[PDB]
Amino acid sequence: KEVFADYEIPYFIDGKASMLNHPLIEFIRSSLDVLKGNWRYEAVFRCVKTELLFPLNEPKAKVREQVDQLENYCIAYGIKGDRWTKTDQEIEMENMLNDTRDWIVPPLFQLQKRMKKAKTVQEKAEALYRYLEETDVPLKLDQERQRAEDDGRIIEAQQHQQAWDAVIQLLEEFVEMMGDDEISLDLFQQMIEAGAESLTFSLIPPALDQVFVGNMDLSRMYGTSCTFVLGANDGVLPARPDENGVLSDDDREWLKTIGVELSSGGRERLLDEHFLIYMAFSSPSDRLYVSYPIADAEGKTLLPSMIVKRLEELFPHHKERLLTNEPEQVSDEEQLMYVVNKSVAQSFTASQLRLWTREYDISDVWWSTYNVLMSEQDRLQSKKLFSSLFFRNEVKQLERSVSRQLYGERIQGSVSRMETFNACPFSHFASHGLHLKERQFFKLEAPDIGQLFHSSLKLISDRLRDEKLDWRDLTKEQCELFSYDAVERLAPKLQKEILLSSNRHYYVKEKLQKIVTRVSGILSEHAKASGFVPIGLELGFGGKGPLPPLTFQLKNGCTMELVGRIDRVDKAESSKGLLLRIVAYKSSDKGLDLAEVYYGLALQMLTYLDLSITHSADWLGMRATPAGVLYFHIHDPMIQSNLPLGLDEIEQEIFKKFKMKGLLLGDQEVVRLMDTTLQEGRSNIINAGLKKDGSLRSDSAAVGEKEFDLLTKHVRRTFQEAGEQITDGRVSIEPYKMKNKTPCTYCAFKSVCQFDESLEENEYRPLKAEKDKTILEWIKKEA
Amino acid sequence: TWTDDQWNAIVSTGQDILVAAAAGSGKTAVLVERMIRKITAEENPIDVDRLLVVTFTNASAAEMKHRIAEALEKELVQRPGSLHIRRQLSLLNRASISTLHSFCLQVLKKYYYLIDLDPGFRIADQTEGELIGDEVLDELFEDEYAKGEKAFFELVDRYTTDRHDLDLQFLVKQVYEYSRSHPNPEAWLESFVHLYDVSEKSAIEELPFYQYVKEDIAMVLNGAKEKLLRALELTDNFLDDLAQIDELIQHQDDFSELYKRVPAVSDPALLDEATDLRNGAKKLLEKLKTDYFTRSPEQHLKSLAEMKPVIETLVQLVISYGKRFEAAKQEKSIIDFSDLEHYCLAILTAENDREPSEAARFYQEQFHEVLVDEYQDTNLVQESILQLVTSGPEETGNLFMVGDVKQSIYRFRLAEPLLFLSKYKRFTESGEGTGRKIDLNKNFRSRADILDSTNFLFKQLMGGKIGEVDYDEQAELKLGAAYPDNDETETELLLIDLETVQFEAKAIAKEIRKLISSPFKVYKKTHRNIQYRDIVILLRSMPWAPQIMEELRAQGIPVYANLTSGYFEAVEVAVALSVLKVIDNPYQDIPLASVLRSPIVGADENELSLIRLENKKAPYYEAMKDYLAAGDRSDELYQKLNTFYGHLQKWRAFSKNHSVSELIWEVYRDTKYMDYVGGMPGGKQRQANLRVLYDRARQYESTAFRGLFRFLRFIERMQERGDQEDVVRLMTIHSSKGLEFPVVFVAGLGRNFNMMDLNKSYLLDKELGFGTKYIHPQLRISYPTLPLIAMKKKMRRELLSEELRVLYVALTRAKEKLFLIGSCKDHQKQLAKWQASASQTDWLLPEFDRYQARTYLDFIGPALARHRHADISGHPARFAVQMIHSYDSERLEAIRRGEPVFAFDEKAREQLSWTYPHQEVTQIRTKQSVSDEYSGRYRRPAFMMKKGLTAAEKGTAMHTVMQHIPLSHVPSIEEAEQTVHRLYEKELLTEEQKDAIDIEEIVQFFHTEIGGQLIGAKWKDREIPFSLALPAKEIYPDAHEADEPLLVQGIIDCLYETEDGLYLLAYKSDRIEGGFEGAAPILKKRYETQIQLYTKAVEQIAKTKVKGCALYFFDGGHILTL
DNA sequence: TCTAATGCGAGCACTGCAGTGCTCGCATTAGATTTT
Ligand code: SF4
Repeated sequence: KEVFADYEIPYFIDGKASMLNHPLIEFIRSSLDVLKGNWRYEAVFRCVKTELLFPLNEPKAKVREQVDQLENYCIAYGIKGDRWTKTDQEIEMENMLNDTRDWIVPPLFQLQKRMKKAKTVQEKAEALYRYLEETDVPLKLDQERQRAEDDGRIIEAQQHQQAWDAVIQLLEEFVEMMGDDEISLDLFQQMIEAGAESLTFSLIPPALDQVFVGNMDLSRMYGTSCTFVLGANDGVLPARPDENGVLSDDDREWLKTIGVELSSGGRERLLDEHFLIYMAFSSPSDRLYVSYPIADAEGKTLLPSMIVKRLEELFPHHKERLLTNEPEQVSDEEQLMYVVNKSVAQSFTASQLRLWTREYDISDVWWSTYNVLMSEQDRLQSKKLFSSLFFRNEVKQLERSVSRQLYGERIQGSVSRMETFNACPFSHFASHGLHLKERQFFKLEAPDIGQLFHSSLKLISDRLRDEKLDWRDLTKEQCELFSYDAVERLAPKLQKEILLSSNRHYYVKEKLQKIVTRVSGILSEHAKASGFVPIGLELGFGGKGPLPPLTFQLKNGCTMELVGRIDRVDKAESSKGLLLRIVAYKSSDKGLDLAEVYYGLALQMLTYLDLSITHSADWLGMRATPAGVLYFHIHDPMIQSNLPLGLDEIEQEIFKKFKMKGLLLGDQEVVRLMDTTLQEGRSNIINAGLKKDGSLRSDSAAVGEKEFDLLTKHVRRTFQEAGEQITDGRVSIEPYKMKNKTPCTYCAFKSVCQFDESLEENEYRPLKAEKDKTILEWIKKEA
Repeated sequence: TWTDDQWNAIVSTGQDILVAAAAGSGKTAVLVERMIRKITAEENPIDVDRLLVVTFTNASAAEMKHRIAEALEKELVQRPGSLHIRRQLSLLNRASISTLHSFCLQVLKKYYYLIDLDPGFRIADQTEGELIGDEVLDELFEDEYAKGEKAFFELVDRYTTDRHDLDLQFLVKQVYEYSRSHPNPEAWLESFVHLYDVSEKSAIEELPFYQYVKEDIAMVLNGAKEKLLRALELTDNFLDDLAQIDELIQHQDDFSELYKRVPAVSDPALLDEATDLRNGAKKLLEKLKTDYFTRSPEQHLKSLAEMKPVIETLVQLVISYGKRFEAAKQEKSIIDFSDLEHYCLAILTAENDREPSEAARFYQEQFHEVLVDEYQDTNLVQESILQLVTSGPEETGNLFMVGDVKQSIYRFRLAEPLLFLSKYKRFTESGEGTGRKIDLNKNFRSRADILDSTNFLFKQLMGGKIGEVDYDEQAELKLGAAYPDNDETETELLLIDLETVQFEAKAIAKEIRKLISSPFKVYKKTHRNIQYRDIVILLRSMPWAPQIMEELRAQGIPVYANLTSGYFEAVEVAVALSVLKVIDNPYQDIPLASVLRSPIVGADENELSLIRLENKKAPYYEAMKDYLAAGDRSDELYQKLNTFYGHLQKWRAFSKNHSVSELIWEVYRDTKYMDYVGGMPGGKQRQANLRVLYDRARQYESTAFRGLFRFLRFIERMQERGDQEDVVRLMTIHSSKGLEFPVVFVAGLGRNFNMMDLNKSYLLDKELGFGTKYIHPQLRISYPTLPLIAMKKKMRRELLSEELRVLYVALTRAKEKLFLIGSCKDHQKQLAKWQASASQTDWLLPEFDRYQARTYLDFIGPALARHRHADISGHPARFAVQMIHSYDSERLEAIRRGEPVFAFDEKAREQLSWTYPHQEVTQIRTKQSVSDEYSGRYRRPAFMMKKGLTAAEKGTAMHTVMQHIPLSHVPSIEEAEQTVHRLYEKELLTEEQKDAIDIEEIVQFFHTEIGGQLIGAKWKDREIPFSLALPAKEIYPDAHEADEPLLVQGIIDCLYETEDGLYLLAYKSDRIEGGFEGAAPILKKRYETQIQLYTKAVEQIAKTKVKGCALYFFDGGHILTL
């Protein structure tokens, strides 16, 4: 049908068409599914989308959209089962959501009342019927019948209320045979289900002039000139004996000897296949074509049947033609048989021009075809189609009149928003420019887990202070209690109460609890050693909050008020004066790679540090020097040792693994303020050590205050050069690969950017893995 | 002619026969001949249907049938009067020659009623099947979580990465999937615990798993000593070390002893090279220590016995999964490919209280002999099925198997070559009271330098625990090719040192162009230059496939490689699905944008952002609508959108009435996306990708799923988890198989094997069962368990065996020339590493050094060095080594807008402007009825409807009567009733129809004039069927061109003949009185057209004329003439 | 996730306060990467 539709060949098919794709058949099936699987939203919208439940007289256009929006909702909120049966922006939305379900639930709901109550068949078959009439299926059907006609499709319009009878006769026969027989949906539905599969459409009546496409068995023909035979494949043409029915080929063959004749069926058919292919081969008066495909629908190999071989025996010197969608594989003659229609001519010419640029010498028939299509009225389209010849995925720079009004007066920057840009300018445009949002689901994603920890930790503080208590004053007994209660208060209010949705999630609950309990104990141990005392916590930076946003002025009327959060800022007094460091809770392992920092991929810590330092003066009336930046790893560990350990040593190994990673200051005291337990050797709280002489180890992640004030400046210039390019309207596409990794990992916008390496002009901008020092001196050289 | 070995395989009989067929043994030809004889022989032939032939593909089976057919013809021409031979030719289609699965299917279909299987059952593809596994699993896990059993949580906390439970459910699958490789899964599952039942009182040297611990220590200790002895030859302290080692070697048996010893005791060129050898000792011993001896044999035991409770929980879980899974399939009447084998085995075995069931007996009777190809890849379930359809004990019996262990490369699918190998060692070269075995050494299809190079390397490599098979004579390949003597046939090794693949791909690319430009003519045939298709590049994996292809096509011939995935990251597929996503739910900002920016619409970045401006808060979808509504028509971007929004709403409605596959095709032909995609580079593969999406939609409609939404998730699943032109063919060594080439490049030989399988906290094994780490969730401590370590050592040397065979099929797939291309860092040093290994005589390299191998080079290199100590270096194998340092117009621009400026310029013009002359008649129905499915022209259920009839049904009833009323005379009210009742009796009238008839209105007619006339007449007939051919126009004015005749068919109610002429009669149940004077005109025009066709039919066909026509009306009993 | 695999810092032996190799130990850091 598809092929001939394109090639404009009129035809007639013997077989009939299933009704399983018809709205009426679907609507019915999905409906029973709705009340069996207990209102799985998938099934509910499966019914609503046959739009037989649609409100009367209300414009479809809207209705659909409302239905779709409701679908999104049910998906993100995991609405199912009883949930159905149970100021400017939200009113519009929430009420539309209550209106939509208001015309959906009642009909489908009332039905289940009827069904479950009804015992016998007739009353169940009937409860179903009403469900159709009360929803005015006939009316809406008839309406749809029209639209089909007005669009030139009568055949389709005929199948509508033709489908109506099929379902009824099914019910009639049902209530006829087993009407007064008791039964419930389980089997009742099964029989309806088998009824639908059997439903058929009236055979499409023959037309005066048609190609006759039919089978090789009982199909009949007369006065046929040319006959094509399809599927001459082995295992197909001389059809392998079909294994079906209650009686085996053996049984039947036996019965024969008892003076009982049945239908052939087994081995006799295989004898009769030759007679049937005989009639087929002798069917045409003028021409006979016998064809077979080499490959499979999926690609598996297919051989010709024994028939082709014997044909080659009666006609040994007969050549056999080739059927291919690759015209270049045939002579100019055959290539002229592809120009049968505008559409197909185009589809082929486009592919010819392609393969041509590839240095292959093509046939001039396609040049003719080209010029012809180039001289018409729909030239425009063909032109489009042929633009494919040279299609490099191109990003036209934004303009000033757009970037301005789009991005806005002030570019209210985020450290994350800047990282996303320098990660790939296009991703920025999609997220902050076009404001594209993914479809929300009821799955608890990895990130949102983090937001839990924070608020839990933040919550623990509040109660500690309220009991005038501190982490170090905590006990292993208390750590547990305090932690658990925290998640109690939180859990229900997290991610559409998914933690309360199913059982696996309420186990994930105490799972998250046991983690916090550990982290709570680790912090205690970190407080009893650390000489650093927290100053500000969850420091509001930018916008409305404790600190002023940091601003950026650059040429071209640029304004950048960037806002952000500060997990934790800690102070410690030394002989060198005030010391400030920053800590940020983290799920994964490693915190800071200077290599990432150079390209502006990780600016989080370094930017946070500056403010604390800079504003220190004014803020707390004293000048601070950077102690460093730290990442705390939140998790419940699994140590792996070949050495047998006692509970004593186990707590040690568990403790060591929370060893913070980051960037430090390279002097003896700063280390000792961070770990006061450390005299000599390595520290288990921080990544640093001490030789006997008092100097620290080369393994230490520490650096001079110079290097710190080096990076900080680098982060500035990044916000500047990357801050202007935005205002310049740069939306280009340039993913990076470093080190051997890419930004396209989970990137959602991949389908929009449509990045293709093979296609030239689209490249991965490489970044090189660098010894911390190797990017260090690079920065030094910049200014 | 044949070899004696082939002749043996052909003629032998009376017992099971194992045929070890080397590469290019011509096993197929021999397999055919053997069957040809038993079927076509003077003595006493047998029919084909009495044979069972299993192959590994339906194509090879089909291939088998063709070659069987030919020989039959040939044998026939000589015995033209053979009734038996002709008949066999007819049995080939009824014969059993297929994959074992294909056989199992035939069995299930026939004996389905013996087990619980729904006939007409469907076989689900490995995809939907897995998707059902995921479902039942989630249900299972949910039930357990809710049940809150203690044991369950202990298992979860232990095996899943806390913060999510995903990890537990693939362990369950992994375990389940493994069990199915066993003839009795459940039993094998419950067999898990038997390992973990142990006490501190237990002997570890006894239990099963220690076997591999034993052999592991043997190697390492010996490897240490042997590694030291050379340091002594280099010429002190090495004697302290050595003596200490010897002390350990003495106690290799005692494990408890080793725990006491092992842990506790333990020229600048050759001088600094002798120090590392001593470190080899240290490194080897340190590992030996860490593995087994960081903990006491007693603590290892306690650690084990502690996990027993967990293991039991785990098992019972998998068992609950298996049950639920099977039950889920049953509901939907489906089976997997595993079910196919297991249900078949179930049918074949009927045990009471283990018996070869009466189904089995039937097949044993039916098949006089069974032939199995590629036997080295057989599993346990298949084998048990084979042994079951084969009749007789091994000493006798009809089992005939062929294959080569050396070519068994599928163990990751759980194939068991040991099954083949165990029989080979159990069988004798003669047939005496045992299974007869035969070897096929001669390789007829490959050149000498090949067999010699291959025989040369694997003689030093394949053997002992690495090869699992002794490489000797009767195993070594033997020359059978008639190749003419020529040079440059030497095997080459190109040693080079991301860009790794680049430098690797060029080296390949180069010698290729050397070959092409240079002569090198491939081969009573004749020489042939290289057609690019006769050369091939074989890789172990396909991460480099895409990169290689690129530059290889950068210069000269392009590259073809059969790609598997990367399909969902393919731009077209992304865009296509994006469109379907918008059709399903237009409210998706990303999927919508992805379309608008795609060539389908082609919106600019300024155009896209322009859209958002209209509405910033709302979803992108309506931000697009908001642009349309208020937008101006002359706007380009507006067009792009409006056109698209037009298609969208069309597609939206289309999918409603159609299937997913159909909608896809419609979208393809509306957007011309598939056509467009064919016009950009690689557009051939792109189009394919675009049409497999359509094919997968097709495969999707036959599943237990329906709708566009489910289809999307379906594809979403595949994403998340599993996923005649002359060119250089790039393919995996695994896909090489029976294929063959003149030239073979095998690259990546300088890359590590994939050992990622031996790392995780658990391992599954055939013999040993389940193994895992000791894990304590409360203490947060874990460490490898002894069985675990044992299972790794075993699995590593089995995995390594596999690679040596993979490398063995690679080299054997070549006929003329070989290219071996590896990569490393430092040239010389590795050659020194190799020198170190290549010293020991006896050919077969040190069993331990082969063990340490990681990369294919580690196999070739050392085996290659010693070559170029007598026969080894004089062996007739040739090599060529290369040390590489690795570093060393208008038409378009016309097309860009307009047209260029042919031979066919005239024809192309007319064919595109052509039209079908008879077109306007192609849509017109041939037959058209007037009142069979071949012609053309709100019902409520009978149980809910009224009791009575409708105006239509009443009319039909009244009509029938009139046609059955006797026209002999004028009937009375009574005589009319009699007729009505007779009809009822004879069932031409329903009980209702009867009661609904008004007798008077029927009798009235015969009192009218027309009535009286009808009665009195020469001739009369009623219910007269007719078909009248008319020009199409005569009915359809609309179309004006085509005058082909169509058939108008109907029935003339009544025709009667008088001395005047022929008259027409029709009875109509039309409603009149509710006078008739005013109704007459209207009625006249209602049936005006119909009646003329009636008379037309009569006048034209009968060639007589109809004078006047009467119509009777039951309402009032009127009459009118036309 | 997960083996190799270098670093760095001292402790010890090997020889002549004291130096030099050697070795061990502890950690972070790469560097990796399937077949149908
Ligand atoms: S996948 Fe790559 S090209 Fe696409 S938005 Fe992400 S970084 Fe950019």
